[PDB]
Amino acid sequence: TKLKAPAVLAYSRKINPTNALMFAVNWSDRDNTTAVMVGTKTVAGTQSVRGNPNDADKGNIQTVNFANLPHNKNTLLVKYNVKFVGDVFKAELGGGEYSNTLQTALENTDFGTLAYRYVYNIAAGRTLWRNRVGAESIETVITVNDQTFTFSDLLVNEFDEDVDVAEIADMVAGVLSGEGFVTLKVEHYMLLGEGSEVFPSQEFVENSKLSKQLFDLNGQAAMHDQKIGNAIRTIDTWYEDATTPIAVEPYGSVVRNGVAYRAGNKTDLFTLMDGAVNGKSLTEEDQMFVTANLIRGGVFGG
Amino acid sequence: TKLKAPAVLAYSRKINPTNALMFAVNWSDRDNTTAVMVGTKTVAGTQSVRGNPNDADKGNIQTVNFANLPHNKNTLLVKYNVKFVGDVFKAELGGGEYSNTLQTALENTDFGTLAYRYVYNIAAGRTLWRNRVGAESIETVITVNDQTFTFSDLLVNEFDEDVDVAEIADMVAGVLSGEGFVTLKVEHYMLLGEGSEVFPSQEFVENSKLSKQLFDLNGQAAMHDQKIGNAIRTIDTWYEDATTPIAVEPYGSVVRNGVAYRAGNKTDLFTLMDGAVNGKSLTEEDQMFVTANLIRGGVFGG
Amino acid sequence: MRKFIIVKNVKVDGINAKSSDITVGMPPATTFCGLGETMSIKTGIVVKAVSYGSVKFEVRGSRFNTSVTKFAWQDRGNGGKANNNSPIQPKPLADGVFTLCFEVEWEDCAEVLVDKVTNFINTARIAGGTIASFNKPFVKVAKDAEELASVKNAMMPCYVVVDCGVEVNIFEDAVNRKLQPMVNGYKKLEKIVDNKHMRDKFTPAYLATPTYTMIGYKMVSNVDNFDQALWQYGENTKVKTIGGIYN
Amino acid sequence: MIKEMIEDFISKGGLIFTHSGRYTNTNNSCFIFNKNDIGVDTKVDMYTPKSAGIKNEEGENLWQVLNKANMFYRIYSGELGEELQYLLKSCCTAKEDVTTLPQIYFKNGEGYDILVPIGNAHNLISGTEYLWEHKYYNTFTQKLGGSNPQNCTHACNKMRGGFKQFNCTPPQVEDNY
DNA sequence: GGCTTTCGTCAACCCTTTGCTTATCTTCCCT
Repeated sequence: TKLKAPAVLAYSRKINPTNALMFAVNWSDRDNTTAVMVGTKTVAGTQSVRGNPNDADKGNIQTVNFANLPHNKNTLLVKYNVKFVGDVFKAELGGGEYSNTLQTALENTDFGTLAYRYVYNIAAGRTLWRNRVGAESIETVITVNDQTFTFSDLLVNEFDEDVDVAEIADMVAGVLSGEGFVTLKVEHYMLLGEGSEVFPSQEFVENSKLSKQLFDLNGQAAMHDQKIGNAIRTIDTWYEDATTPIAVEPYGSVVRNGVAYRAGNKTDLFTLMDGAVNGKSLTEEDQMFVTANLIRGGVFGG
Repeated sequence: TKLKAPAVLAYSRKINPTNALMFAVNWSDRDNTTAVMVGTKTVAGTQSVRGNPNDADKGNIQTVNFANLPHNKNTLLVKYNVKFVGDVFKAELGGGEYSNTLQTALENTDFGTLAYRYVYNIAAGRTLWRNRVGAESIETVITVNDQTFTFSDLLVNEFDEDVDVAEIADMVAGVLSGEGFVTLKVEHYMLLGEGSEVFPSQEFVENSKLSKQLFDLNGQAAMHDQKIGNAIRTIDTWYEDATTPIAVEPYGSVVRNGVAYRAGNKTDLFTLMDGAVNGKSLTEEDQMFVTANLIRGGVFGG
Repeated sequence: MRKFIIVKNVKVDGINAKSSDITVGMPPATTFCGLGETMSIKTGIVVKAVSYGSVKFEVRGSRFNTSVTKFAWQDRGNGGKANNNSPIQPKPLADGVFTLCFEVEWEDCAEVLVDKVTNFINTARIAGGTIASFNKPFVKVAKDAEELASVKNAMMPCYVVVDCGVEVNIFEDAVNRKLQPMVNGYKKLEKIVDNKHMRDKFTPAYLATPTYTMIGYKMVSNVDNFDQALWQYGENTKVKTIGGIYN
Repeated sequence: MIKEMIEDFISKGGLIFTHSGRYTNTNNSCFIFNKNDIGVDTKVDMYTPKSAGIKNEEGENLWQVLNKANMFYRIYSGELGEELQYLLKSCCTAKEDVTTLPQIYFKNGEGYDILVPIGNAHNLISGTEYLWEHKYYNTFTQKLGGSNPQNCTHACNKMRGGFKQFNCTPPQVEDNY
């Protein structure tokens, strides 16, 4: 009687950001874009470490990739292209029964709120991760379908109602609940100040030889699409004891805090999609969490 | 009476496509072909497997081959040729009794619809699964016998009537129903956008180093030839409860979705093949299905 | 007095890289000798030897594992199991840009010889792989030995196969002298008494185990004698070079 | 015990071979024992339905014990008994199947022979052992039977890590020159 | 009397992480 999930049931991602190239502009000269180059500086400090206090007096030489604004341009510009694709319910590897019953159990999902939180995370500048601190104003210009949309002051921890994010999110929800696609050409102008140090994505490297190795595209400082995609889907205010929005994982798990906000207490995604497939009526934000997982994608089987 | 099939009856592949080399061009300069290079990135995420709430908290580091457009070209070009080969009834391992009576039951195959669906799968961009979505405008340029056609907007899930694909299908059905060969050089111009991630063939390979390993040809992103061969033969809209075209399989079986649409309901290739040989009046659509299997080829153990 | 036709840059993809049970990679000289006798059958131009070189060649997969092929449910009687994934028998696939040079003897103009070889290659299949592209073949003749070297250097750039022979066995010398092993032919084990499940019922059939010789890759210009790169069907149910063992 | 094992093998399908098309296709089941290639260090393969057979006190099937210390050549030359030679040879048969196997034409002089290439078992087992022993890493590794190789072959059942085959890739030509 | 479907049967690893080669070039001479 229990409809088990397919062993290879997987969903493709539906929010596809590009790698976010960072340029340097002014708050006035936004047409003068010079690429933020990744430099490499050798930096000496103290050994630190929680243990081993005997070698505290010894130095610490580490070679670190840095990325800074030049001292003639005070604004950091971040360019990326977010592609919201539709058909979020057609599993590319699990189409059949389970997948399709999840679709019919998720037809009345509030796609407007999911699209609103996605477009707000793009619009409030959450895709800027550590660049936002020290920025005097973060101006987001989202060009949808040749549609300039300017945002100036949006607080990030809560999704306050405005008309421009909702205006973009109307057709973003029309794409997500239906078919087709929409492309958001996103530019972030941040008055970080003269010569402020910007924070790109850092590569994962195991061969070492360099302590911090920033993500670069032909040398220009850039951000990983995955970081932007994590920040776009940071919409999950529906876990147990929800204080801040977290990214949408199947387990509600962020790995910096070393916790899982939705595992071990029967609101991880697999339990909810098993309930929704097996005719257990989810609540509204429950369906929004499951549909946000399907928009994020992943594989849910075995 | 009751002419049995050969134990190891085999047919050769008659739609032979080449590997789809992926280049990067502009919609303006579509002659600026630039090998989309398969890059290798490393990915930090959260491990979210159906049975992993205990390990959801910890991270998950995967090295993954990616392939993205460069940020100065907004168009993905796809290169392949498709060689339609005649003698679709000449078995190379099966005997001259079952295969010839199979053949003489199959001159009444309307090859025009088979050729129309083959060239429409070529032209609509069916060979471009995850990167035909998110494309602002697709454009297929088919060059055959020094004569060139262009297709802008062809919906891929149904075969609507246009004179250009039918005009190519005239010579393709002439080759398939007759002798010789024909070759269509296909140029896919897909306006994905600036720095949009392209989707080459992933490989079924045990790789300790790379969790996801893409297909490259001299590093250049490429797609598998049998992948495009699966795309071209995705014409089967004639199975029981037919909604979408599936690939022409002997059992109508998509193992990707875990469902075999022509297995068990007496509409697979072998039951219709025995009905065609043993004088049972085969329907037109079952005739075209058996002919499409013979065009695809295969060995048939039994 | 020798005549050759060269097809340069034969981009072929989908090559059955499984040369044998213990060799996966470049197709052996039995494959290209089989291609040569295939044209001796379809086009009628009877071919003595073929010298083949590899411009490009990549086996699909990692550096230690080949990419297996997703099998399709094509056998008869296993419906019901067709919804699940088909079991995979090992057949590695590869891509390769080759340069072929066929010793032919011809008595007509070079244009009809080029057209016949082109019409064969348009319907040919190198090692189970579809010929993606190929340059227009050109005829060159080896009147003398300097002319033989002209034909040799006309295959530039390609890495041809030269035979270096078996000292003790295959594994030992592949580690020791570091040469590559490939199928130079087959060894007949038993006569086959059942011709019902075969291609012909009258052609005599034998179960075979592939014999191997040890070979090296040298660029065609660095090969001193072009006869050491031209493989042909020897009368030991094997293939062999005209020049013998490369020294 | 050894006779116990040879007879355990014989109650079952009972095939000992040096060449087979079972490695090419697991659905094939053609097993061929060539007599001329049996030497001192000739590794020898055997087949049972689903690789069945009892183990000894050290947890080994017949495939381990027949393949170390040249034990198969010892039974083959009859240092352990001529009635054991008989038992061994009762399992050493040539079973033939050509379905799901490659069939090519080889020129034999003014004619062709349809050769069906089957893989040498000694090549697979001894090559895997030697090229892992002699540190030859210019190789591919392939698990032959699939997810559960006991339906294929006793060597595929026991050597689950995969067989070593030669990486036969040629050197590439650099395009920029 | 096969014959075709589905369920039961039988298993168990020690792995290693780039080169293979390495490109087709001017002396005499007289017109």
